[PDB]
Amino acid sequence: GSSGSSGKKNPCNAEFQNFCIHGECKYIEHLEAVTCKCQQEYFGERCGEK
Repeated sequence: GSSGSSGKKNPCNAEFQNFCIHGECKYIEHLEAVTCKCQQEYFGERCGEK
């Protein structure tokens, strides 16, 4: 239809806030799945270890 962003909010800071310890979080829409990017120092899924 048309635009109309109604209340924008990501699960990265709603429910999965306690997931991405140290890293950039990006909720995937096309896949409806949340992920946690780990920097060079960090690794894994949550990216808690560096």
